[PDB]
Amino acid sequence: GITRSGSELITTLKKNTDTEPKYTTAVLNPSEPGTFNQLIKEAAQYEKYRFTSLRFRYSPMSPSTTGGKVALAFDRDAAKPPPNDLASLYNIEGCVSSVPWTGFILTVPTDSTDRFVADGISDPKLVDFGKLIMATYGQGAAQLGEVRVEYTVQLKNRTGSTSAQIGDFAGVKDGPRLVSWSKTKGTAGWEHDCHFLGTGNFSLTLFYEKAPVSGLENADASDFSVLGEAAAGSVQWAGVKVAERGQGVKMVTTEEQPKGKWQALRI
Amino acid sequence: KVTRLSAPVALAYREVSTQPRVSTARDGITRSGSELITTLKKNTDTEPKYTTAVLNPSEPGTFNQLIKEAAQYEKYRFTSLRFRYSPMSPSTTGGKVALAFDRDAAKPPPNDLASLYNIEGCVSSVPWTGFILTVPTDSTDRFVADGISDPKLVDFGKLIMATYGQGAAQLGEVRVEYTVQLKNRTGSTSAQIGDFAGVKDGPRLVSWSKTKGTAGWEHDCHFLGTGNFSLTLFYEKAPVSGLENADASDFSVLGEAAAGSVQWAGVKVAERGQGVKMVTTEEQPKGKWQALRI
Amino acid sequence: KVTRLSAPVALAYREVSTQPRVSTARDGITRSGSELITTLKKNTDTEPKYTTAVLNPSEPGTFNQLIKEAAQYEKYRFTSLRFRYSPMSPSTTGGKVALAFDRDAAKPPPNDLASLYNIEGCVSSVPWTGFILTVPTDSTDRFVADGISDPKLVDFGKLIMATYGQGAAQLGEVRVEYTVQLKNRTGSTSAQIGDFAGVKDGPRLVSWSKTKGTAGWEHDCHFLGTGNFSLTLFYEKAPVSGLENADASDFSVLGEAAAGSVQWAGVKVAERGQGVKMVTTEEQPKGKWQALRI
Repeated sequence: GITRSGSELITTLKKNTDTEPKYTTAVLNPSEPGTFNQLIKEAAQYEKYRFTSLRFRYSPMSPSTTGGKVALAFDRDAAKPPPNDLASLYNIEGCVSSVPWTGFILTVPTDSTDRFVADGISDPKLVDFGKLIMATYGQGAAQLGEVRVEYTVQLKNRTGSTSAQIGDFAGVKDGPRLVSWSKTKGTAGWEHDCHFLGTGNFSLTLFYEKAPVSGLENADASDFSVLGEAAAGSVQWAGVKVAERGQGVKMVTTEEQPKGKWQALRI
Repeated sequence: KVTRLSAPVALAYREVSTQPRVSTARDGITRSGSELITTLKKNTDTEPKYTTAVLNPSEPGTFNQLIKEAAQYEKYRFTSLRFRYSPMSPSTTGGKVALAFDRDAAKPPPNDLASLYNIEGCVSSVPWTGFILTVPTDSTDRFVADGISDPKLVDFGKLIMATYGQGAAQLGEVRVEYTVQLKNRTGSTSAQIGDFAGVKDGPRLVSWSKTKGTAGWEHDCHFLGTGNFSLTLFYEKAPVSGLENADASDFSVLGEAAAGSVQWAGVKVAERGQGVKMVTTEEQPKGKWQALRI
Repeated sequence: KVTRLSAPVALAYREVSTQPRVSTARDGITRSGSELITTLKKNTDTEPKYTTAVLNPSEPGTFNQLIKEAAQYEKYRFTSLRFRYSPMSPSTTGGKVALAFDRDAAKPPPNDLASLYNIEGCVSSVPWTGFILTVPTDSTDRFVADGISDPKLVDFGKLIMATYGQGAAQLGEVRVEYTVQLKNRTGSTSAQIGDFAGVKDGPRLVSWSKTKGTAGWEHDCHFLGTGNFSLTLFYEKAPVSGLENADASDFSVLGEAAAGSVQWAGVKVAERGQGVKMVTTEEQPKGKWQALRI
C-alpha cells in the first residue's frame, strides 16, 4: 500500500428560504468524483481502501444577518432515499447542523475492512461506506457556505487502468460497453438526450452520419465546447464542467434512434 | 443573574444520534428516548397556534422508532421523558415557542394563550435559545392502543407546542427524552383485518375502531385507540365516497373511489375515538378492510 | 438385563403442562419446549407410513406456542429438543413407531423402512412403552422464514414418524423438548400483503412466496419460506379456479371461486418452495392478497 489525506470541496448549498429541508446527498468512494476530483486520478492503479481520516467542515463564509440550519451527517449505508423529513434526518447520526453564520466540523467513525472501489457497478453497499448528506432550512437570505472532506486513505493491491469511453449505436441497438459516465436517453418527439453518471470537466469528442437537428446543445451544464459542423455525416467535440451529478446535453436527429458513434473520455 | 448578558446573533446547538439501551424478565423489558416529533413553522401572527401531538407507546405521530416493539407487549411506564427545543435559528428572529404537556393528553387546545399559559408544562421561551421540558411521570400499568378505546385510560395525554412571533424563520426542532416499561409479553399488530359479510360483518382479529353507520346512508368509520396509523383497505361498489374524514388527523387517500377498487390513508389522531367515513348505499353489505396501528 | 421382565397389559404415563422460562440483552433472549406435534393413527399394514413434520422457529405444524415470539426476531439456536412418545395405549396393541430427525429437514421420506431404518434418529420402539428421542444440535446463527427461501439454509430439517402395526389402537402422542436462542431484535409479521396493479404487481412488504405464472394461463402461487401458514386473500374475476395446490401440505379454502370474491387456506409445507395456484386469464391483472406466516 501507498496513502493520502483530504482537501476537496464537495458542492454547496443554496438558500432554502422554505420549512422542510432539502438534501444534496453526495456519495463516498475513492472514485465517485461528485466527491473527489483530486484523488480519482490515483485509483486507476489500485483497488481497495481504507479511510483513517475524513471530516467535513462548514466553512463558514456568510454573515449572521442570515440564519436557519445546515444539517450535515454521514450514514455508512451511503445509499438509500434521504428521507423526506427532518426528524428522519435528525435521527441519523452525523449530528451536526448548526446555523450558517458559524464554523462547524463533522466527523465519521471509519472502519477497517479492505473494501473495493467501482470499476463499475456493483451494489451501492459492498463497494463504498455510504453517501454523505447536507440540508439546510432557512429563509433569511444568503449563499450560506462551503465544505470539503478531511481524509487519509489506503489504496492496497497494485492494479492500474480505467477512463470513462467509446459507445456506438447499431441501427437495431446501441453499444456503452466500455466504461461509463453518461446514459443516453431520449425523450420522444425527437429532441433527445445526452447525459452523465459521473462528475468533473470532460473532453468529448465524437459521434455522426445524418447531421440533422442539431447537436450539441446543452441544458444542466457546464461550459460546452463544440467545434463541429452539424455534420450530416460529420465530426464533433465539447468540454463539459459539470455540476452535480447527472447534468445533460443533446442532439437533435430523427425520430427513431439509429445514427453513428461516440467516445466520452473523462479528463 | 446580573450585569452581563450576551444575546448573541447566533446561538446554536449540536445534537447527535442517540444509539438505544435495555433489562432481565422480572416481568418487563425498557427503553430510552430519541425521537424528533414535527416543527413548527413561523407564526408571524398575534395568537399562538398549536400542533398538539399525542403520547402513547404506539401513536407514531410521536414515536416512529419504538412503535415497533409494542407489538409484542401491552402496558407501560415512562420514567424519563422531556422535550428540548433544540435551538437552530439565529436571534435576528424572535417570539415564543410554548411547549408544555397536559396529562389529559386529549381535549381541545384552547384557542387562547392565557389558556395555554395556565396549563403547567411551563415553558416557552424564545426561538434563539435552547430550552428543555420535563413531565412528572406516574406509576400505573397503563395499556397501549391495539385500538381505540377512550383517549384517557390508555395514554397520559398529548403534548402541545405553540409559537407566536413575526420576525422571520424556521424556528427549531424537538424530541422526547424517555425510558419506558413494557410489561406483559404479548405480540402482534400491523395497520387488524375486519370484513363485512352481506348478512353481517367480521372485527374478529384485534381492534382499534368501531364501524357504525348513521342512517341516511352517510356512514361511520371509527377509533377506540389513539396514535398515527396506516390504513389500508376495503372495496367493491365504489360509491359515494370514501374516505372522507371529520374529527381527524392528517388523511391519506390514494384510492379511486373504486366501484370495485382499493384504498389507503394515514390518520394522526386526536383524542380517542376521532372518526372517518365512506359513502355507499343504503344498507350495509360491501367488501373488507384491515387497520394496522403503526 | 436379564431374567425378568414385565410387559404389562398396560403401561401408561402422566405428563403435565409445561409452564415456560427466559435471559438479559447480550444480544438475545431464549426458550424451552412443550408442544405436542400430531399423532399418529394405526397402520394395521406392512409398510410404514410417515407424517414428516418440519422444524423451524416458525412452522406451526411444529410450534403453535412460540411462533408468536419470532415476529420480533430473526435467527436461532436450539440447545435442547427431544421428542417423546408419550406412551398412552395398552400392550394388547403393537408394531413400531419410528421417530428420528434428519438435519436436512426436507427431502422425500423414503418410501421404505430400511431407508428409514438407515437414517439416524434411531428410535422406534413399540407403541405400549414410553420412549424419547434426541438430536445433536448445532451452533450456527440460522434465520427463520419471513418466507421462503430454500428448505435448507433456513431450518435444520423436518422430523419424521412412522408406525407399522396391525393390532388395534390410537397409539400415542409426542412433543418437542427444546431451548432456543432468538438473536437480533426485529419485529413484524402475520399471514405479508402483495397486490397486483393491472400494469404490475406489488410484494413490497415482507415475503415468503414468489408468484410466477406459467403461460397457458394456469398459473403459479409459491413459497420461499417453510412452516404451517394462514392464507388469507386476493380477488375480482373469480375464474378458473383457485386455490388449487400441488407440492403442498394441507389446504384450506373457504372461498367462492369469487368472480369478485374472498378466500383463505392453511398450508403445511414441505421443503421449501412447495407451490399453490389459481386459474384466471391470460394475462396477469387481478386483485390482491396477504400472506401471514403463522
